[PDB]
Amino acid sequence: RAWALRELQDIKKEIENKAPGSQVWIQTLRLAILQADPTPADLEQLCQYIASPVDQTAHMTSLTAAIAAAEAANTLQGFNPQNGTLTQQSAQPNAGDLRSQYQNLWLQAWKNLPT
Repeated sequence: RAWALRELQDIKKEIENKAPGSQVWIQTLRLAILQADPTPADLEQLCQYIASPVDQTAHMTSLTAAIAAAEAANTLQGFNPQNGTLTQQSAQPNAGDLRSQYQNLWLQAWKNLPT
């Protein structure tokens, strides 16, 4: 696991007075992502602390479309779909370059929330 319970609680406390998709909210997550190198599963656990189910749903719909858009546009570096999805491949330790791309898309998808 990328974060201990205390670190999840700390990220949560720092962004509780911030709107999802706002500058400070995104920047706090960007910093936490850079420091801990989370997998899609660590990020899914983090979402339970920071986002309401309505926001998780909107975020995951936005992220799914972004992965599909990046794949159709050929913008992913080192992505072979024959070895599985970006989500599945980002879960493996040695796959840091794919994981780093997932993390960026996961982060940008918070800006693109229907409001």
